[PDB]
Amino acid sequence: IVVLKEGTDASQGKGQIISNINACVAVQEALKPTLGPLGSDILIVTSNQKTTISNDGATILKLLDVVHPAAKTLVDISRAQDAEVGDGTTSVTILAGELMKEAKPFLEEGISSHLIMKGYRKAVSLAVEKINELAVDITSEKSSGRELLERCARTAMSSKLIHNNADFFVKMCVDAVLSLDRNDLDDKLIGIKKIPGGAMEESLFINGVAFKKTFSYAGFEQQPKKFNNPKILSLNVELELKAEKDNAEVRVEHVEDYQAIVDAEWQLIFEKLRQVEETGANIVLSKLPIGDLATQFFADRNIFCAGRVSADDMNRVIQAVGGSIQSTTSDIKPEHLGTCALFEEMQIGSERYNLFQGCPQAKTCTLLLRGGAEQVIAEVERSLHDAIMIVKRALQNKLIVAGGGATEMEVSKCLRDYSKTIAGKQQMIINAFAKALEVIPRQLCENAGFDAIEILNKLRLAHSKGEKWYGVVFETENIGDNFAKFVWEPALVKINALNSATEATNLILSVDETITNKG
Amino acid sequence: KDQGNKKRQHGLEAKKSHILAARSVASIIKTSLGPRGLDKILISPDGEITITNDGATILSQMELDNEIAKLLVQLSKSQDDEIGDGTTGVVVLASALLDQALELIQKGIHPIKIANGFDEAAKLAISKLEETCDDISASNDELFRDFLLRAAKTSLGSKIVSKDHDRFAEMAVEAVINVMDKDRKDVDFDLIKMQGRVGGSISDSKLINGVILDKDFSHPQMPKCVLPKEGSDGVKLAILTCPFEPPKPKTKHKLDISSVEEYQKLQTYEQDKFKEMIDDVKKAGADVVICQWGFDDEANHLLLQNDLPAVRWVGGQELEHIAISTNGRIVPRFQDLSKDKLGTCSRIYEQEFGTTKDRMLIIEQSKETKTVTCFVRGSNKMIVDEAERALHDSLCVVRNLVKDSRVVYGGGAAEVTMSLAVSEEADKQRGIDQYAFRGFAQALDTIPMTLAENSGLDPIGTLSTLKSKQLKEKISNIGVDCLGYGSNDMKELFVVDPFIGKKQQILLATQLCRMILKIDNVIISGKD
Repeated sequence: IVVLKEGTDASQGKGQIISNINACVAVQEALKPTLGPLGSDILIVTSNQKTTISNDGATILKLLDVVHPAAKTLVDISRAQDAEVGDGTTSVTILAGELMKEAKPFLEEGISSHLIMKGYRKAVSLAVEKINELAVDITSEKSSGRELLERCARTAMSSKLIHNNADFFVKMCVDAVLSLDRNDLDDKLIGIKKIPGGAMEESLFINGVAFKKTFSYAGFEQQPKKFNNPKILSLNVELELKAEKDNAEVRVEHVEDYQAIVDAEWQLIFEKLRQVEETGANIVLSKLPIGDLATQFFADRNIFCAGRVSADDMNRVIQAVGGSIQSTTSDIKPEHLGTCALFEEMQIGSERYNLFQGCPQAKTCTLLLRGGAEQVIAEVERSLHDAIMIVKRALQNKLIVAGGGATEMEVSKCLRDYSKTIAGKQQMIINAFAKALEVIPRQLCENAGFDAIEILNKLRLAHSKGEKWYGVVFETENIGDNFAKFVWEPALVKINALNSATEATNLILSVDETITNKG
Repeated sequence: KDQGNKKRQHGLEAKKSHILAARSVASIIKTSLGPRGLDKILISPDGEITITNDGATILSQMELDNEIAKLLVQLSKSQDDEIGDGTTGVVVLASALLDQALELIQKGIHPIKIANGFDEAAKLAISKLEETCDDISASNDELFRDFLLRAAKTSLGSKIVSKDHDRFAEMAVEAVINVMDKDRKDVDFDLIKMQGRVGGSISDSKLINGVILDKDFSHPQMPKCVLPKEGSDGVKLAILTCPFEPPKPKTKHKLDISSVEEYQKLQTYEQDKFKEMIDDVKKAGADVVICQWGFDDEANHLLLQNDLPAVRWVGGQELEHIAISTNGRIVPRFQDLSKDKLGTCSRIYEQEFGTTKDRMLIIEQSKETKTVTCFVRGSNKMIVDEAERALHDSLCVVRNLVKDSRVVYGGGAAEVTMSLAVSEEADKQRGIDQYAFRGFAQALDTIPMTLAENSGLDPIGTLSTLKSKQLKEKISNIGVDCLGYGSNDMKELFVVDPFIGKKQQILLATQLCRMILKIDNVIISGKD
């Protein structure tokens, strides 16, 4: 009659560890096509009904929301990969899951997982030491300031639809990173706006901030769109004649009183409307719509206004001209105003776009992209995001290691020799760790269409011949040196990946039982 | 969270399910691709039944949960803004590339090699069409409008327009010329207002430069025409959001009248309000008073003595359309009236249509405007919407013909010439591209075979017949017999498509085919 769990499912034993292994393979198998710049993209449909397609492991695992506890640990460690580094969230989960696959036959042989986890901790400790030996300090050495940024951005943009126009896109990509303080570089500070229509090579770089120009209200052919030093005013409240929401009940029996209450509704609005002119600002920006009466009164005094501007764009305006948002039109102070070097409304893409240009106080920028289709430009923007992260980390981190299979093979190469000196179960565990490091160069060839059998075996040949820098060429299929091909990643990525993947692996291998309470 | 209601398709069984799912959606509109294509019955969620062959309507009316098919809807959505006539053609062409891609997957070829194969296939086919294209406006202006007028007659032959098509084809030519400039050469469809109403026939549909508000002028005694007013500048009208009358409260009325004295006092307020409003019209020099709300009958009586015709109950969006044609402004109140804010037109009159009791109005210009209004009529609702969208389809063709003078004859001709050129160059490439280019040429052959299946002809026999005529003799444009003629030549038959339209059709089709193959995993959750 009595029950221990009161109907709360709890399972233990070696079968629970196997169930944790199958969960790590399921998460790995989903991220395998998303590994590498040429890797395939995953189709994810969230319960929010927003269909997204991306290859970035961070965004992928955040939108899946896997309830499985052992599989959720691989998601939590991927968010740590997005925190400590921010790049490589796809490879850290695949490598951690591969450690679960290589530890599966050891569980059937009767080898305890604690000796397996202890073997990885000694393997990573030797692996990080080899990465420090593979860390090459380079700043001005055999490279200039311009060639270091350009030649590294061309490789990230290679094998893409932008390959032919890459010469123009590297110039805007390098100038985008140099437009910000090299001490603190944030990808969020670089704005990117997609412009439908037009040629890809005609894209422009804006030093200031731009937005969509969502103003739908009539009164056009006025309010000149080109200003030299406009005074930008950030507004909150609603200046439209006929208001959005509220109202009032007024009972009057006279005809002159009918026109009076209509003029009263006008005078109450015109009061705060005239206070905008008393500030003497040429640009009026508000997150709420600016009605026909307001845009007409601004047209007579030659004041430009745009309503219903996104909040994300208004925050960049504050970071551009150094202004501030004031709630009312009365108390507006002079320091809340701001000014740019040039203001123009561009018709590029058969659509009107307001832009601020030449802001000396701007901590952010905006880069416009053009193309024949909105989906193609989105691929250009994401291929640019991969190029920005390489250019950004090049200045922030001067210690680099050869990527694209180069470093992955050298770490796996030496640990096979280090395992010869160690005897016992730890020898087969280190050999399994070095074998688990072979999944990274493998999936890079499988996702790009290259043959995994020939290229990997040929890579194991020349790399064993005394040259440590041989990677996998992503352009023309062959083995080659990525140090010459300029495939570069900082040493902190390879160190934090081996530390985070083994950590998440050690947390899952240490779980004998999963207790889930229902309620 | 919520492990249930989550399905995952990956690897082996995913690639086969994606192609067959896109094939089922494409097989819907295959038979609807052509001038002879078959209609479909579409039922709105409100219960209305409509019958049309338009691909933009069928794909939008169809509600589907397939994410791969949603990419097909986004494919036709982006091209509809660019072109609009390639809706059903791009999906069948993209699915034909998917059907050939599925065959290459079964042969052991990776999807990345297939995507890179179709990429080099498009770049080679574009260069072949760029050499064989011809120009129209490069010859003569009268000859341009000759080919321009006959090009609209071709696109209107698949619709009920075909009877009166000679009239609607001239409408597509005249409507574009007015919204375009010789130096700018920019054709914008927003500058052309498409408007239609039920009743009459398609023979009564005219083309007028101006706007029509469909109003009887609020009173029969007011004249049916408006004079220039003794040497004034055109005819000045007012665009206002307030009616001509004593204004009324929008909450409650409940006016209490104690005796006859209070009723006679409101007579003076109502009479003096009339004089204050009419004086604002005479000082501003305005002829016709156009307002958003109706007018008082006693107010219209004084307008008869002052020779001031008035128009009441005009929509807000209709008020903005007058300010575009007449270069006017929307004026909130009577005291804001000024000569610069009044719309300046040539004249205003009420035009009677046959015995119909509608009796709309027409505001004219007599000089080139920034907007035009296409007037469309029909014996039935669906007839009006068909003739309106068929004329809009011709406007999209004229827009591409002016933007790009390079033209090709596209029906059944282009897919064969593209296939014959790629098939010959497939042997010289010698690699994975050889299977990709051979399947690319076979996927292009789907379009002319589909047209032959919709016209009642052998898709295999007609396709090869078009090939042998373009090989043994010379490379030219010889298309499918769908419309009919003594021969299959598309030149003398005057069936033409824009070269920039054919290039964007084969581009976006190859682009999405690479995006569908770009997806190696599909994870779809439920609705929480």
